[PDB]
Amino acid sequence: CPLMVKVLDAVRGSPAINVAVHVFRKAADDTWEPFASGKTSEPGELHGLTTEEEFVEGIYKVEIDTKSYWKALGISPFHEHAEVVFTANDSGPRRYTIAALLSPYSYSTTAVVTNP
Amino acid sequence: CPLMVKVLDAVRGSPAINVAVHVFRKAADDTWEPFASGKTSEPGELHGLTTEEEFVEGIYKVEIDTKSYWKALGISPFHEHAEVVFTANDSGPRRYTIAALLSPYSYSTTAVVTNP
Amino acid sequence: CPLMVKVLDAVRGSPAINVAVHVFRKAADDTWEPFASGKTSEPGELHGLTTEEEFVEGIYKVEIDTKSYWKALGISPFHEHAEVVFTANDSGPRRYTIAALLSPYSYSTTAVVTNP
Amino acid sequence: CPLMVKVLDAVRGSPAINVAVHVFRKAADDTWEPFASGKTSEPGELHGLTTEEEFVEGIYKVEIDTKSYWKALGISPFHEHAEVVFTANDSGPRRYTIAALLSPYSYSTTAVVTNP
Ligand SMILES: O=C(O)c1ccc2nc(-c3cc(Cl)cc(Cl)c3)oc2c1
Ligand SMILES: O=C(O)c1ccc2nc(-c3cc(Cl)cc(Cl)c3)oc2c1
Repeated sequence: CPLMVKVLDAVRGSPAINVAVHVFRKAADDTWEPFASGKTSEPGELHGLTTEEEFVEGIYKVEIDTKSYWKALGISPFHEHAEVVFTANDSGPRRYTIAALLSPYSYSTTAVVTNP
Repeated sequence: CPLMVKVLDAVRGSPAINVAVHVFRKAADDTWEPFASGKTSEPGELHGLTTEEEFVEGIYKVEIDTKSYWKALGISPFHEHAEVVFTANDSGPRRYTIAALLSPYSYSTTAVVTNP
Repeated sequence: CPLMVKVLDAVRGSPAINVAVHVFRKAADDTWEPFASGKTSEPGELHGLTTEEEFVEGIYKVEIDTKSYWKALGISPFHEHAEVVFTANDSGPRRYTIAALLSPYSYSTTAVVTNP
Repeated sequence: CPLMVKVLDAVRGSPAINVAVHVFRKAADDTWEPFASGKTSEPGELHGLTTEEEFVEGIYKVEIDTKSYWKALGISPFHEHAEVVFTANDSGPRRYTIAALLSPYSYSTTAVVTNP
């Protein structure tokens, strides 16, 4: 999979299930174009977002709807969403895991980038 | 100072100095209006962004130009920038510290919301 | 696997390979007894540390030798090691993933706990 | 103040107040000698732990009693405590801030090492 998202919950010590994720690609007119979307499944993972052929060089945005997640557990969170923005495949194709660790008033995000 | 920003470097164990920060407010029309900007000082802080009068309830975005910071150090970074999007709510007096901890392929952010 | 360790590198955006990990269990005389050890493999994972039958209730310590890792890349890190200490299986058997994200002057750790 | 400790709560977006901290120094004989302790104050800080005279090169351990902090809030935590182990080196004047960000199943820590 060229693009995978992994979300974890720091409060419950569990994968973050049913979290909505939207991915955008920057178009030539500098607007964000919709690229792919999905919801995390039971291990907190979102697979199947794109293919190698479609995932060309560009600037991508991964938006994680953290607010809906915390609201469904009763918590009013601080952030509206978590956004990760990066250039992808500018030196050739890579495989990208975007991971996020979520708390109500905090989040962390890292990237694991591997060369197939 | 209802709004302060603090930026730390996880690679060198130092405040992140000379980091550009821009702050935006969501307009009645769905777009981001420039609200305030600055560069972090020696203790990695940015003060004096707004006043109690102007800092009304709303949705705000803090953008931190992480990519120029790592490029200045000779380290190749993943993210184009770090963004923090949140709602500011009147519900007591409230001062906001937005803190960010930076690594080349990872960042963390938290909010410290106190009341004087 | 009842106990799995996952280590990531925040500087290179890669799994942390060949990291030594030592696991201890608190004995009845309040000393730390050696329980298991290993080195992370290519995806940054350490499997095979114990079995369900051997992994009884108790207090466990997972020590990750972060210093040797950073020294082998040329960096003098801040921490001597990263230690995670927790009670395990006190409500029945669980499966535990201990994850760590490493920078030279920082680290993060979380736990994912699942009920088989 | 060559040594300061700061503790933040990621669940409530607040300084972590009344957290017990103990500091240890590694003795010529491989054991941890008590060096200093205290409880965090309102801004989540612990000051006045040592002096420039006493704070000699060595290996130090900072232990943060996270488990009592979460139990006070009615939240079931994973870790028994958070420990930070590091070497203090004479190589310039150096003041150490040890910062920790706390969630029930996760914590992060960083060091801010500056020079006056
Ligand atoms: O690729 C996977 O399977 C995978 C697994 C566990 C993982 N744990 C982390 C993780 C840990 C901390 Cl403390 C902070 C953040 Cl942002 C991430 O990312 C993971 C990725
Ligand atoms: O030295 C201070 O005064 C001071 C202030 C705010 C601070 N916020 C951080 C912080 C942020 C994140 Cl996301 C993760 C971690 Cl571990 C730490 O450390 C601080 C230190």
